[PDB]
Amino acid sequence: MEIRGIFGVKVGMSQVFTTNNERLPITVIYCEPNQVAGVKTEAKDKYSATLLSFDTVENKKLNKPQQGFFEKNNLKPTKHLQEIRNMTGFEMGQQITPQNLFQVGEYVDVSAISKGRGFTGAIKRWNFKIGPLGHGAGYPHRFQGSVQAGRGGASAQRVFKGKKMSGHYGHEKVTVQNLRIVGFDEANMLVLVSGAIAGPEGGVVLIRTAKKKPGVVKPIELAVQTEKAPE
Amino acid sequence: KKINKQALIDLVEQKQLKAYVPEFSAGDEVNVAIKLKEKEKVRIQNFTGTVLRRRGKGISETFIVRKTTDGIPIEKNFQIHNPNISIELKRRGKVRRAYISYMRERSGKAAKIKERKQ
Amino acid sequence: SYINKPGKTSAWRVMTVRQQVSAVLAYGKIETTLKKAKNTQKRLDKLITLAKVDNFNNRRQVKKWLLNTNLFDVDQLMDHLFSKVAPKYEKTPGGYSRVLKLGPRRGDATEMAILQLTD
Amino acid sequence: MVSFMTRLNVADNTGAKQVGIIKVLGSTRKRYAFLGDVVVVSVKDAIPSGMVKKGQVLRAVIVRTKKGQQRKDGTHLKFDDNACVLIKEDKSPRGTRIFGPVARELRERGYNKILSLAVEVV
Amino acid sequence: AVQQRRSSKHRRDKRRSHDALTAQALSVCQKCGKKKLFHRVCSCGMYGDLRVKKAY
RNA sequence: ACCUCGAUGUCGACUCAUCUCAUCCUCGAGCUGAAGCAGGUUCGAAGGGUUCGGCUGUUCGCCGAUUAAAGAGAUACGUGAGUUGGGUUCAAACCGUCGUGAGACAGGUUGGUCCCUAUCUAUUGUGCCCGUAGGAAGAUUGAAGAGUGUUGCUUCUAGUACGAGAGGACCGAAGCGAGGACACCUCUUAUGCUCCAGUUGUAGCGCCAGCUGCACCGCUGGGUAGUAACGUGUCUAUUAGAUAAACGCUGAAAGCAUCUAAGUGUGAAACUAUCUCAAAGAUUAAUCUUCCCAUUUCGCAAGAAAGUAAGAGCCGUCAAAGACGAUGACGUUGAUAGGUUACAGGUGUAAGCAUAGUGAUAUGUUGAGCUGAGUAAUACUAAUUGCUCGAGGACU
RNA sequence: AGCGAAAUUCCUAGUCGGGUAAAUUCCGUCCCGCUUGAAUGGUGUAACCAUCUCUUGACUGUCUCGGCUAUAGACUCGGUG
RNA sequence: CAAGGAACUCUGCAAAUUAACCCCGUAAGUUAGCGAGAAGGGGUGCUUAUGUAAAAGUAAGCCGCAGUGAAGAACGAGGGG
Ligand SMILES: [K+]
Ligand SMILES: [Mg+2]
Ligand SMILES: [Mg+2]
Ligand SMILES: [Mg+2]
Ligand SMILES: [Mg+2]
Ligand SMILES: [Mg+2]
Ligand SMILES: [Mg+2]
Ligand SMILES: [Mg+2]
Ligand SMILES: [Mg+2]
Ligand SMILES: [Mg+2]
Ligand SMILES: [Mg+2]
Ligand SMILES: [Mg+2]
Ligand SMILES: [Mg+2]
Ligand SMILES: [Mg+2]
Ligand SMILES: [Mg+2]
Ligand SMILES: [Mg+2]
Ligand SMILES: [Mg+2]
Ligand SMILES: [Mg+2]
Ligand SMILES: [Mg+2]
Ligand SMILES: [Mg+2]
Ligand SMILES: [Mg+2]
Ligand SMILES: [Mg+2]
Ligand SMILES: [Mg+2]
Ligand SMILES: [Mg+2]
Ligand SMILES: [Mg+2]
Ligand SMILES: [Mg+2]
Ligand SMILES: [Mg+2]
Ligand SMILES: [Mg+2]
Ligand SMILES: [Mg+2]
Ligand SMILES: [Mg+2]
Ligand SMILES: [Mg+2]
Ligand SMILES: [Mg+2]
Ligand SMILES: [Mg+2]
Ligand SMILES: [Mg+2]
Ligand SMILES: [Mg+2]
Ligand SMILES: [Mg+2]
Ligand SMILES: [Mg+2]
Ligand SMILES: [Mg+2]
Ligand SMILES: [Mg+2]
Ligand SMILES: [Mg+2]
Ligand SMILES: [Mg+2]
Ligand SMILES: [Mg+2]
Ligand SMILES: [Mg+2]
Ligand SMILES: [Mg+2]
Ligand SMILES: [Mg+2]
Ligand SMILES: [Mg+2]
Ligand SMILES: [Mg+2]
Ligand SMILES: [Mg+2]
Ligand SMILES: [Mg+2]
Ligand SMILES: [Mg+2]
Ligand SMILES: [Mg+2]
Ligand SMILES: [Mg+2]
Ligand SMILES: [Mg+2]
Ligand SMILES: [Mg+2]
Ligand SMILES: [Mg+2]
Ligand SMILES: [Mg+2]
Ligand SMILES: [Zn+2]
Repeated sequence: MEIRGIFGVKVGMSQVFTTNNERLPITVIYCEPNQVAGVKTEAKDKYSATLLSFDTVENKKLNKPQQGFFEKNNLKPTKHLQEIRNMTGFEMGQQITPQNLFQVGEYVDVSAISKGRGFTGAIKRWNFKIGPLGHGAGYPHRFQGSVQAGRGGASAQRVFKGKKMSGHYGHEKVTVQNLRIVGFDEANMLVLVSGAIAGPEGGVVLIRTAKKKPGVVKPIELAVQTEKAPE
Repeated sequence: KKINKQALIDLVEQKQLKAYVPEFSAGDEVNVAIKLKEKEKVRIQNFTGTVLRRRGKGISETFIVRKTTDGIPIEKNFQIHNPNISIELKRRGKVRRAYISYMRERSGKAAKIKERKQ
Repeated sequence: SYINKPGKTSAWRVMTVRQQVSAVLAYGKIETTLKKAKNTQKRLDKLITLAKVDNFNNRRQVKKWLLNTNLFDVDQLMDHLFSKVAPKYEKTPGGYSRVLKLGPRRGDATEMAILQLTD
Repeated sequence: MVSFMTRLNVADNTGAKQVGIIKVLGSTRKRYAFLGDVVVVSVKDAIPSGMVKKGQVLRAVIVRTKKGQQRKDGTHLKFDDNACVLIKEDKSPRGTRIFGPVARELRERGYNKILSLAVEVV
Repeated sequence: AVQQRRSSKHRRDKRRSHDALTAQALSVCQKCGKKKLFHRVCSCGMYGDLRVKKAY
């Protein structure tokens, strides 16, 4: 469908009080003006997408093939390049900011790389139960759980593919859907998004149109303090 | 393109901070007027009591107020920079800590804080 | 497994830093492991910058770190620090000490490091 | 958060000094009961001049919690003891008075009689 | 648990295929010429232009 | 009595579950001795769910309170190189009973050692080498896949349909939840062993004051960053296609009738997609963009001697990462780490002095002092002036 | 005689009462005690028990339900093996 | 280790509460010896003064969330075999 996408960097989390008496936790995203580096058409390519360039950097910090591509396309040198599917209607070499893309309070989804956690066990990874601690116990307390499917020639006799055991956790792309934009800050180029965004502070963040609610925009307005100077 | 994250968070918080934000220490008695909203109008409900803690930096500044009604002690956590909430410092008291937790263990004549502070 | 060695406890780590910093202030060079020099450097720099005013409060602060050495006592190390070493670093914006890597030990292959006062 | 087999006090005039939770009514494996939740209970400490007798299984609604809960504005309501009042099918209190303060979460889940018979709502 | 079948002399070498050693990077000192492993003080105590330790 | 007595550990419980349908709930439909509500039976359907306790070693079972429901089985009556040993079944002891006796009882009771460092394969993660036919740096399509799929209550529709009445809807809409899942630390909490403060004993700094070592971090009250839930955000929708049961419209064989044979429909949480993740070692090795190779001689050409670049690696500083590799940032043309400076947050008015008191101590300087990781600047220190690998693309 | 569903009762999770929201265990009682019983002793009994069994107050990570921190391992490097 | 406090399990196994000294108070039963440290409670720091051979204690004042401020000190009640 008509999917709109922007890229930014998560800077932290705060809260804002709103009319109708709710305290809304928000995530703050620093969104640089993104530059459309390429447009790929359905007829000529077999699919349609828009690839932008963001997180600008000086030319001496970029490799020779990438700077050659940037100077060939007459674009600002950036070290980050990525595309979003089904993004159409933007001319090559046009600066795009979230103000032109999304509305004041429309629903969007956000994709980001999760915070790395390393080699974690079965309980912390698959929400497994811990074995009993008292009334007599054994060496394996944080046991993963018996992986027996069948013992004997007439049964599996093997661990089934895709079993739930210990392994790497974190540093993986994850998407949280139906997040309402709260406010735009043009001067600081700063986007406010309700809820919590995955990833460490300072990581890359992709804001896209929500596929569950594409055109739904729920109104939200902030509260103006009525307090006055001390008497 | 250097990003001072703390500064940007501060700007978002300043958008909705209050002007006065009266001060109070740990052991202080304040009057908190809750602007409860029904279908119509507002009923200003007072929650006068004793402060126990004031933590936070900006829009996330919170404080704890302890009250006692009919011998039942109730503790309530308010946000300072929250609309429809008005704080009025009544008595300034002397304490030797920032989180006076013993107030939720000591009661009666032993729950009275001497005045004065510096 | 039980009856294990006490180990690299937090108290042991603080005492190790105290001993190395006292020695490096007394002699001027320390030949230790690289990972221990990289931890003693912080305390060395902190002691030197706090000993730049030479008031009795600063003596009380330093005395919680200094230890007795062969070449100086705990009271003559005080005179050496506040009158000889620290006055030299009067307008240097930090970085009074340098850590450089020597070769590996014959019996451990751990990376040695010399910690010195950067003139 | 009052849970299964939790002893709590009764804030009404009915002769029941200590009451024990049996089931957190409302769904399957409902772990906890927050303010305004209805539970099935058994009277364990009662008095001779009381409407209820020791051992009866009855239905109650909680009004206070030691753990407390947080409202939408950000205020965290926290009492110092878990208390419940005995209610009837119609959602009407069994006692004629309510002792101490009660929360505002009752107002959302009906319980208008409980609020009108309380000393002061919070 | 123990091997119910003996491992041949071929599986052993296949596992050891990753046990090979690597040659540490070396450089030339700028005041005496002998080879020293990179980013470390030479045998004369002369690192760059700074006299670090007394000569061996 | 076919395998196993040169050993196949046997009940129950815990953890992890998977599969089948003869379906407990949710979903669709036919008949009803189906007015409505609630039922009974049959057909289709396995996507998800299918509670906590008292007594007993118990499976089973009875009982209590809930739920939409508390399904039937299989997997060595799954699961002890995963846990336990309550039960059975060692040696000890007693009761009832049998025996003249030593002893015996699917009779009862008390007590009573559960070993193994994983070689192969299976599986969860992460790497090196090589291939993808010039090399390298980027961005993609997606063959074959994996993950989730639960449901309740209230209000309105509407006291309308139906029904003497009592009672009480189908369809549809909104709000609030329980369980499960993903992510995060603004709020509330837990932790926070080189943080702050209070404080006891003892030994030291020659003594007072002030600190240090030890006593669970000595103890106690708080607590930065980080890690987490008990916390708060989101999901657990929707739609399209082909259908099962079932219902069809038009229609003959069989002038009627008839859902079917031709043609044309409707139709379920099942199936294929829509949602999330990963994916060209997919050797069937894909596509696009950019960059670098395009020498002198000898002869032998995907030949030699030298000779030509993009890039990568070794080494160093590291943490958005992390067992180790790897991932990502930087290496003087630099803010990568430490130090310094300023600040935030935390702790709670520092030492010294002066006053007051006989003294413990209080008051003023003083929202003072201190501070591990946090925020940002600053080359002061450490990332040296180094080494290695690496290209002309056969022909059709 | 005394005691009795008992360290004894097969039928049997015997009947009834008490304890619990709910009690094959526990306490009292009833007695067709298949097969109790008087020095292989019978019935009571104050004190005592690293004895067995049941109810209960405080108490707590036993548990709902798992989470954080520090060491020694495990993991990486060098030596023996 | 927040809320709950045996819901865990064959069983409160293990862990947790109490713990030293001084001052009050202490039941049923009994072989009159016991039960009994029963149960249940309170105080503990520092300074000044009074007390003594030394104390203990007594009175006033001061500080802290907490004063055998850390170490070492009994969990209890009831019924039965
Ligand atoms: K056999
Ligand atoms: Mg063992
Ligand atoms: Mg253990
Ligand atoms: Mg076969
Ligand atoms: Mg097989
Ligand atoms: Mg210690
Ligand atoms: Mg060989
Ligand atoms: Mg090897
Ligand atoms: Mg035969
Ligand atoms: Mg066989
Ligand atoms: Mg054999
Ligand atoms: Mg065997
Ligand atoms: Mg075995
Ligand atoms: Mg069927
Ligand atoms: Mg499906
Ligand atoms: Mg019980
Ligand atoms: Mg069988
Ligand atoms: Mg079995
Ligand atoms: Mg089974
Ligand atoms: Mg059989
Ligand atoms: Mg097994
Ligand atoms: Mg087993
Ligand atoms: Mg074992
Ligand atoms: Mg086995
Ligand atoms: Mg046994
Ligand atoms: Mg045993
Ligand atoms: Mg025997
Ligand atoms: Mg005989
Ligand atoms: Mg495949
Ligand atoms: Mg915070
Ligand atoms: Mg002293
Ligand atoms: Mg017809
Ligand atoms: Mg269809
Ligand atoms: Mg081939
Ligand atoms: Mg830094
Ligand atoms: Mg002072
Ligand atoms: Mg007789
Ligand atoms: Mg009798
Ligand atoms: Mg018995
Ligand atoms: Mg009975
Ligand atoms: Mg038993
Ligand atoms: Mg009896
Ligand atoms: Mg006789
Ligand atoms: Mg006999
Ligand atoms: Mg005889
Ligand atoms: Mg007898
Ligand atoms: Mg004994
Ligand atoms: Mg070690
Ligand atoms: Mg080794
Ligand atoms: Mg707890
Ligand atoms: Mg509690
Ligand atoms: Mg139980
Ligand atoms: Mg159980
Ligand atoms: Mg014990
Ligand atoms: Mg007694
Ligand atoms: Mg008896
Ligand atoms: Zn040299």
